[PDB]
Amino acid sequence: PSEDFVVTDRGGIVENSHRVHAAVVDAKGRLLYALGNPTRMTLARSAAKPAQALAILETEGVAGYGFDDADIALMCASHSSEDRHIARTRAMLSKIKAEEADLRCGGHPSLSEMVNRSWIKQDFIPTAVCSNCSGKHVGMLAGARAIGAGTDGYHLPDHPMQGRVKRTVAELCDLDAGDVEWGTDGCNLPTPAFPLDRLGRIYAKLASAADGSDAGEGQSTRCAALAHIFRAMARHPEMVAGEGRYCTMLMRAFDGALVGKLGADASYAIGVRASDATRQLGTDGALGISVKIEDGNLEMLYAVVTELLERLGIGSPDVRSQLASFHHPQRVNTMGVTTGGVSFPFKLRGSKSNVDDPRLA
Amino acid sequence: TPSEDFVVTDRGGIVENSHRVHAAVVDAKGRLLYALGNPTRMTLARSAAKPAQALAILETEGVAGYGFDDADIALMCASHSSEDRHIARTRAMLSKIKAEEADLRCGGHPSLSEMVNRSWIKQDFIPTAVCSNCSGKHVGMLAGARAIGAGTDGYHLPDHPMQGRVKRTVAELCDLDAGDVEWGTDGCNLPTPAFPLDRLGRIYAKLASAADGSDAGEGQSTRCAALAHIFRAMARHPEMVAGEGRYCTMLMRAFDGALVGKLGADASYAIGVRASDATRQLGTDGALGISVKIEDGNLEMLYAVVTELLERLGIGSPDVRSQLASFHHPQRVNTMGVTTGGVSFPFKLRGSKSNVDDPRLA
Ligand SMILES: [Zn+2]
Ligand SMILES: [Zn+2]
Repeated sequence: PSEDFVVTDRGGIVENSHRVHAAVVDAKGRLLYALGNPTRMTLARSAAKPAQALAILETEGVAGYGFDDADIALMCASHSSEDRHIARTRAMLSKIKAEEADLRCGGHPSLSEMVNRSWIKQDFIPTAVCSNCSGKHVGMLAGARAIGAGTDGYHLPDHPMQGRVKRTVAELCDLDAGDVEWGTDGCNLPTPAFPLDRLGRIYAKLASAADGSDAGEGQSTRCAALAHIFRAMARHPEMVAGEGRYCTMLMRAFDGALVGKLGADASYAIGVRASDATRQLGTDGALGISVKIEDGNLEMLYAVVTELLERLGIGSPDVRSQLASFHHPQRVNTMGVTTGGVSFPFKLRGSKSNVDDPRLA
Repeated sequence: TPSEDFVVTDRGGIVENSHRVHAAVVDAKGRLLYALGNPTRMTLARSAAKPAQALAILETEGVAGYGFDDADIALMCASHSSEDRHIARTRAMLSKIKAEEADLRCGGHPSLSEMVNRSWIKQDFIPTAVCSNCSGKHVGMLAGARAIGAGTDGYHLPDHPMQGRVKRTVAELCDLDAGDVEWGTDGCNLPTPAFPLDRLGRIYAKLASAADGSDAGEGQSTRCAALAHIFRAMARHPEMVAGEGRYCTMLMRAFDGALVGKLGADASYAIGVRASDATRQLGTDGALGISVKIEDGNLEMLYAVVTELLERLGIGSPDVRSQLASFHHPQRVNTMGVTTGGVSFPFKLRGSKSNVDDPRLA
């Protein structure tokens, strides 16, 4: 594996450096481009959420609860805990006739500084319904009810809802159960680790499913549901994150061409629908991108992800300029003097078919 | 060829994040005794340079005249939390030199303390210059500029005579030629130096050595007396150097005068340790300096590694170091109070030749 870094400087003097791992894969998970170790065993954290939403959506009779595309986007969310997110979470609890008291996720400081500031003013202590993963938890309760397993312990790994989740994640990764490791997340659910490239493969399968559905092609019920999750995230991107959040601004910029999702401690996944851009990357289908910053730095993650989209020619300069504040983190001191910047000396490595493209592959 | 030395975090035994560690442990002459990573890494010292800047201030002819006390000198050496007491002391220091807040050329920022920020956020308080974590250093630089007769205007600019004194003093404490120290601009809008990481340790060894010389009642150069004075001000006013719940403050209170420690932004740290049974056991007959950089800049990981280093080096009793356990072993507890993982130190100290294969390295 290569020595691929994002580097910060102060007056040209190196401040911090951050090791970058990245996989770019086709609809079958074949590796097209890489940084660092693209097979790094990686906790996907919230970037696993679409796989968890598929498990929920494949549960007999969850159709019955009348979840809309905005609700599915919230199941797929690390939301900012804005009032709209809390209100959708409550409306989802009503649709399954459950109560806040059924939630086994806990409250935390908002992922949005402006939300935190609102909460600090109101001396508000966040509760379970405020969890960035609240949507997932309501989705898991819904699954738990529909299975007839009861909602008690729906979060526990031996609950049948979690056995559906583990099985679904392994299958989307094309891995044996033994190849997927499990810990416990901040929101108190089981959370998977698998090779970084397989997160890319999950998202390439979402984008691939969207293309199959749109092409009015016949589709397995699994593929139909993946198309539905893609559409839900792309068309309700504020539900997936919130105002000023990377994921939201990324998916609004791309206006349905891709979905993207943060994982805590600096993983990211994108599924890109077949396009002129993906064709020039030497695949005729959809594409998956997965990234991990080794040290967990989110600011560096969003810079690297945006740089990779630019390097890969995904969207136009004009679409990607909506993310300029993320691409090029500001280094402006307390007196408004620019003191340095962020550089990307990493160099994409290519599959054999991409080797020696001077477009730095 | 520098070692692959990491602090590693896990979730259920599964690697989450890893952070590359650089560290130097040096004697009073700056000779390297132990290392992690690249002990000579060119490193922006940021706020860890503050004792050297304070020396430039205290060696300025006539600064004595203003009657700065030890708590004031600690504030010069501070990255404070912008507690009311730090803002009050900054105003008292401006009073001693008859300057106004408007003369400061640092800007306000969100407090280094979450509790202070929450207080400010609640009162929609916009922090101003006097609130800067570097406010004490800036008042000291203004004081130096005034006493030079250069005048306070442009005191912060690299070509101002006060910054000339700073740049010379930093290179001198490092035992480096001027061209071996690089300069950028800090968050507080002052020049800020970069030099090999071991020279940060060397500065802190010299602070502690000076303190030893002073307390031994040995004859000392005016510079060594000034270094001793800085050591004493930091060790005896540790709340002024940082604040409530801050690593630097808790570390220096725990050690009760045996060492000083100081953060630099983007996760550098420096400690100067007075000659002790511990330093003797480490194979040196004088004071010791420790300098650390976390390559990716993570402060939580810096405090964990620094504390782990003091433990591996036997500096302090386990009881003294236990005051820092919350920093040493960062908690990994989820929103429902379940422990989900922790932090490991699989890095391994490398020794000078006289320290090779001491099994206490691990
Ligand atoms: Zn979660
Ligand atoms: Zn400063």
